[PDB]
Amino acid sequence: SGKAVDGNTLVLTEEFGLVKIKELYEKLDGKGRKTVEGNEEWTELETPVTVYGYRNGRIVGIKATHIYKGISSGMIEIRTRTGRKIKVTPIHKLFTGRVTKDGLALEEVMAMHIKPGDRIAVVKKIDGGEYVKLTTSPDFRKSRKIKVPEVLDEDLAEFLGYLIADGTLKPRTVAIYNNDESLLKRANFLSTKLFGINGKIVQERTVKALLIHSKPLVDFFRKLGIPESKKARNWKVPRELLLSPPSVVKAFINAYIVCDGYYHERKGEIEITTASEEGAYGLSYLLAKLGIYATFRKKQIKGKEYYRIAISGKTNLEKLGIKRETRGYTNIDIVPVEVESIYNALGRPYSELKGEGIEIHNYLNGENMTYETFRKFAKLVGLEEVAENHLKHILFDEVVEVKYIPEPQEVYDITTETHNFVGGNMPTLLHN
Repeated sequence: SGKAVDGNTLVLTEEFGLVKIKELYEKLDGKGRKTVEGNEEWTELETPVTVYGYRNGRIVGIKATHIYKGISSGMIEIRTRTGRKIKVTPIHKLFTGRVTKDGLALEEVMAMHIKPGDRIAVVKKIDGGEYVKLTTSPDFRKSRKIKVPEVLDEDLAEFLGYLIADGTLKPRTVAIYNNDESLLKRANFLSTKLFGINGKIVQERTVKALLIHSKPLVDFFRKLGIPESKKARNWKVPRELLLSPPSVVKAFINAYIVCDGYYHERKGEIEITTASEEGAYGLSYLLAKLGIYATFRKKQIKGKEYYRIAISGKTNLEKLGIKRETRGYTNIDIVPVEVESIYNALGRPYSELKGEGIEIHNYLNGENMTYETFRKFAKLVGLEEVAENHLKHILFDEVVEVKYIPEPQEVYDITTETHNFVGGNMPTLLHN
């Protein structure tokens, strides 16, 4: 076949949020002239959609002008240390990187040639965001019994964080469960501010609850895609949150973590365990809007499968305003850097590097340099811009396993001006 990805590959879009590329195809098929050539077809979209791509060291919105479907006789599945699992055609390209005296160069590598130990470009920061106006019917929308927020701001985002992490929706009641009565009071304050109605705090057998009795309010959250309970296995992050400014995402994430995130001392990581796999993948994209690289793992808990998102390591935690040493954390943000050639090209700044705690010899025999060490090194060798832009956005993630899968299937791709777009179960740079 051609260059393309498995239909379950997520893609971040402005118009539809984070969606499987096969779902995107089903939405867009027919909405433009299609050219068919045997096992390949291309649609030129009547209305281009917006995805995200990498350009000039940043990750910003870019137009996708075409969508492709092909039929492939086999696939390659790539797993990485962070928990990305990408399934693509053998000639589909990923990117490896090298930092030299001249900056960061991304190199295209076909999936058929990827091997364990390679490090592929993934996204740890997604730029952009605007305050999203909540979409209305052009019909006969608008409850008049409550006040309906019209912009997704930090207050609503905080409330959504409590509701998704620790809430239930019954047909006529919104509930938030927590043993901190001050958090329940805060949620009630927000409900008055946002919706003009409030609830009451009920002391229950093993937990307190804030109960807000309003069918219009339930309907508002259901239209947003809020799960009916913690255990919903199919809930998704709302598109409007993925398009929001980082301040809004931060309000949501902080609220989620206070409700159902847990800090593990020995490992140096905040863990979120959710029952929704696509909800977990969506959390990873939200975290990239904060500049955080999540890890992902499937876990067994009392005979059922759960999805663990970890915010791990001192650098990630700083992005939440948390200042903590994590000496038990294994570094996974490793920069491929040609240390010796850079050092010589810059005239061997031995004393200056020693002053930053770097002994150049410790990197001359293939040793890994962390991003944190590279930030310091870079300032002394003329590479600050690469450290503070390109490598603020791109992490080079270790491939742990590659497998050829000899099963034919339909595959999909999109066309962008950058020849790349952001997709995968956690944000990954995909070539087109």
